Amino acid sequence: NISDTALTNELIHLLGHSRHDWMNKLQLIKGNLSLQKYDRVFEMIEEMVIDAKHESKLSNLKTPHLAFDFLTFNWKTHYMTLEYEVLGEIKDLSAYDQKLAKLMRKLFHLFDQAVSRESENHLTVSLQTDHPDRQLILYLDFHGAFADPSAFDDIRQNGYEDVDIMRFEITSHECLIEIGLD
Amino acid sequence: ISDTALTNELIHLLGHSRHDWMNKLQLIKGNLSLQKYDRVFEMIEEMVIDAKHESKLSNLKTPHLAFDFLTFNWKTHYMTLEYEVLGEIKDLSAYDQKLAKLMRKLFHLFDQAVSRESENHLTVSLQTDHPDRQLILYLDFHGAFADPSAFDDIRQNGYEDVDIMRFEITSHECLIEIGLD
Amino acid sequence: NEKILIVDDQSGIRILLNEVFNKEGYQTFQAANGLQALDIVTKERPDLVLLDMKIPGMDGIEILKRMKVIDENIRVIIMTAYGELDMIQESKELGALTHFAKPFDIDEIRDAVKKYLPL
Amino acid sequence: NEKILIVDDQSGIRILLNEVFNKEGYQTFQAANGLQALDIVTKERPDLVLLDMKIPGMDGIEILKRMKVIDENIRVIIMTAYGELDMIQESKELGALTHFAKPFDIDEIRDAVKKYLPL
Ligand SMILES: [Mg+2]
Ligand SMILES: [Mg+2]
Repeated sequence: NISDTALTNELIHLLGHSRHDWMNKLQLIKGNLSLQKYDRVFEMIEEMVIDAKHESKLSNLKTPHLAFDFLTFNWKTHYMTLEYEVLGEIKDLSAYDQKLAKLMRKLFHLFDQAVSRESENHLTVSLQTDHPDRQLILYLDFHGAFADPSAFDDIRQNGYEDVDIMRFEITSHECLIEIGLD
Repeated sequence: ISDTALTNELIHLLGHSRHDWMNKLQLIKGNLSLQKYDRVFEMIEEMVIDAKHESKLSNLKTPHLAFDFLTFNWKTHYMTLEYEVLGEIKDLSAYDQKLAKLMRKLFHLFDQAVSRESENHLTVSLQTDHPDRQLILYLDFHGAFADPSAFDDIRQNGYEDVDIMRFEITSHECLIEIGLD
Repeated sequence: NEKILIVDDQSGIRILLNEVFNKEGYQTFQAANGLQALDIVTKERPDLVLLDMKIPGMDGIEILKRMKVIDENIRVIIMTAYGELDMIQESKELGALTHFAKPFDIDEIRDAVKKYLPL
Repeated sequence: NEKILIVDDQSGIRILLNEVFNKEGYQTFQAANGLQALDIVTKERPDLVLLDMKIPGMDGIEILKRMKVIDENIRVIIMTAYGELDMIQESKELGALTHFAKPFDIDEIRDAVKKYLPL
């Protein structure tokens, strides 16, 4: 057999990024390994291992579209860095793949119009499966600097489709969004 | 976004790459604890080099070939593939289809030829810097055979438009050399 | 004098672990693949076995299933990368002592063996 | 007393290099992004700059192009991963002294700076 030439070229492009990433992570390891900061190297390696853990959990929720969006986020152009975690045992959240993916794409887009570009913006998203009341909760804990927080006022007021925005605080440099789905 | 078919494949692949790096870290971390520092730097270098060839292969405008090599060890086979690109990169696109098909063929033969109790390894090198040929391919296998006869055919009747300049096969090794114009 | 079998396709890992249990005075054996392992188990009859799950050709679950046919009382600690929840579960149901996710601490793995291994 | 600007999105890398050029008694500065760099260049007017190519938002070529508008005599050493033949070439045409592929030797990097940097 033979896969489509379109896909074949995309996967090569992606692995290309993943590769570039790991070269940096090794840069970190090798660099500190030379400065003889051994204790620091193990620390980093553990961070890498953790990062990876969540990378696989996300890949095992039967939510490919979401997973793909998160896994490739930092490779596409954005004014903030995305980090994510899946808290709780894995679940077949497939019933929500399309919903979540679309939702995040929207939020990400708003942050892009909202965050400043001279600032170092970072956004952490956590997926909670272990919650007792909700089928699944999503936390977005951003921290950086805004240039137009107003971008959120709309969604802040009229909510969003069938998702429950339980919380949406926005301070001077941070933002905390909490979304429930059931 | 993209097609749901592709989206799922890429996740599967990254999955493998991830599993690999976790092993590479296992090696670094492991030796880092055994306090074999000099060894760690050595391994890191090996990783860096493997990576270099991974990138060169991805830059010869030969996607289909690159994809086959890049994903080989993730598919089921009775030998491990290692590859290198010797020489500056070139637009070998005119050969993508040809090479890919060729290697698929060879790989298939080795699969039926190699033994399964043995640790088989195959190294493929792509030479672009050759003066006489537009591109040469070397396959240096080392392991153990159970049915070397699998090659007899190709060894006698060659293969389509490719020039098999050499095809030695001893007791545990095999050396194939193929030229392309 | 206690026999320990290391089974991983990844060479460096075999070398690493081997050079570990020797400092503990263990009789180390190593296989790169399923069949090689099954033989070393038949002949040498090891006490403990460190089995990698992702091996090309014959995966851990398959060989762990075969090692059982030979010696039902085979002590097997599987090791693999996180995110292999399937095989990790299967191996447990098949008779695997415990497991270790790579990259594990060269220390705690050495204990788990001294633990699960008598005297 | 010689000024060196470190520009990389990756934090650990900025920290690493920063802790390197301090052992050489250099005045180290660091930016995590394009805009942050361009300011540090305007104000501090550094001597040598170590620029990462893959930075989210505004990539090295784009900022390298801008740093040039500010100070045409800006000494830039770009650093990136192998396989960025495009940017590596572009940065050369734009006036980048040289380049280093990650993961580079913490040693030769420190020399290339001492080299390209007067007294
Ligand atoms: Mg393995
Ligand atoms: Mg970077």
